[PDB]
Amino acid sequence: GTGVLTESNKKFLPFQQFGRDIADTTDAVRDPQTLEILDITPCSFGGVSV
Amino acid sequence: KIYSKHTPINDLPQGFSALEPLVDLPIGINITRFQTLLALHRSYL
Ligand SMILES: *[C@@H]1O[C@H](CO)[C@@H](O)[C@H](O)[C@H]1NC(C)=O
Repeated sequence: GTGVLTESNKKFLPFQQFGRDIADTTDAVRDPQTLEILDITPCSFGGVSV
Repeated sequence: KIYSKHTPINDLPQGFSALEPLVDLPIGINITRFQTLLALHRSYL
């Protein structure tokens, strides 16, 4: 995926890995190598009007 | 899949207590019957 990985304050349970929004799209990930939660946010984008 | 929960209570009680996922075991066998195991103590008398 393409996104920004940030620190999170979401209290994931030990079984929980992924995180999802209302769209059932990945919003957080728990890394196997280091057991920390990385919030995934899509990078900044917008429309350009001339 | 085994799910578990421990709930402090004062019939089955009211209210909600969601059972958290405890273990997923890759067994791959056919299961149609089950039985509970109890512990019994020797009397020594
Ligand atoms: C390697 O991964 C395991 C689980 O994925 C983890 O428990 C362990 O801490 C990792 N090793 C190091 C040096 O972080």
